[PDB]
Amino acid sequence: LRQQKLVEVAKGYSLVTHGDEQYISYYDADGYLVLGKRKLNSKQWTLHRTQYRGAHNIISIMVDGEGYLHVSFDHHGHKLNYCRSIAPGSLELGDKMPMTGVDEGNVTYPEFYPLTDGDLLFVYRSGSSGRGNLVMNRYSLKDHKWARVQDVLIDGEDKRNAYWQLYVDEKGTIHLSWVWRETWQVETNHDLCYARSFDNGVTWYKSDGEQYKLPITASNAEYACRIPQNSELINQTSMSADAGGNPYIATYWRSSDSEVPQYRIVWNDGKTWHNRQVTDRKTPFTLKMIPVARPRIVVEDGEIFYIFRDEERGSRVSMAHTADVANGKWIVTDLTDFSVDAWEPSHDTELWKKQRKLNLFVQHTCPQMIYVLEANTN
Ligand SMILES: O=C(O)[C@H]1O[C@@H](O)[C@H](O)[C@@H](O)[C@@H]1O
Repeated sequence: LRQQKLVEVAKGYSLVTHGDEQYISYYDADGYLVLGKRKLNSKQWTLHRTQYRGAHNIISIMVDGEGYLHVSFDHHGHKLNYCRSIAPGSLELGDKMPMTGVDEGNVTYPEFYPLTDGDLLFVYRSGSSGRGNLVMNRYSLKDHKWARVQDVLIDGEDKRNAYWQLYVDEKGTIHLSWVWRETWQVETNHDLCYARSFDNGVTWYKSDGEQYKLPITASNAEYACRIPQNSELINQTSMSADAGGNPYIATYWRSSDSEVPQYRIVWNDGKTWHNRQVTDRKTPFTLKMIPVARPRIVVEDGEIFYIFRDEERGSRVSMAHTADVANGKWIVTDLTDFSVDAWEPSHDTELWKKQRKLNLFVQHTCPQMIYVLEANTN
């Protein structure tokens, strides 16, 4: 036990590195939104209880190129809740403020991403039409303002909803993938679709270089994988990309000849889509507490670290690792030797891109101690 560390934060009911500091956000026992930071390679957190008290309880944070922390949280799912630190490096937040002042009345699932040269992307689920719709904004560091990038990017044309995940790669390309859902029931999830943008969201492409004419519907979407309804396909997972801009999507579903849903990796190598089963599960479950977690991935030129949690492994924090997604065997290990129950993984996206260090937000999930697990990957 030389390498890996389980670093205490504090007890609670995202995680992002900027420079040599790691920031964290969580709700304490009294329901207050807390912002914290540490120097990397130390275990001392500075923890700041904010003035804000808590699509139930979601917090997204990101630091811009000037070092300001941007924070958005979703409690009630109505008006946008968005704040910014008072100064570079500060954990103190200002008053709530608008972004564009348009379509900010029915906001859930806020998400920030970094863009090239210190700008930020913001994506949220807008309910102002009556159904969830992906709305995308950009924060320009040179004029210190938010602008709308797309009002309608994925269009379910009154027949369906979309559940998306995004990743901004090390070259500044925005990757987007999603599943469709036909009705209120989770069993009506189907398919995995893809798009990417090289120009901060103005123009979108398929992986084969064909340009989309927006909006993207079920008819014109690129299908990374055709997966029918009633396949135990989960919605709202995650995706990543390697340094070469190839996308990787982590999710799970059941093949038509099995009763057992399996973790999957779906990726495009520049020529075609592939998918591969990640572990060798034996225990059936249906979505119609889910016994497995939505997965997270980090990648290094085809080498994958695939983080999950499964009742078959005692609900530990688990990892599947392959040296090469195309040809190598998966090695499956547990990063903890204790159960974290209903935990789902999240990781410090920026720390992996900048330093190739994998840090996970770990907490026993039904006040429980929050930890940063510093995993070994090389
Ligand atoms: O240069 C920047 O600010 C950002 O550029 C983005 O494309 C990268 O994904 C992010 O890791 C960088 O921090």
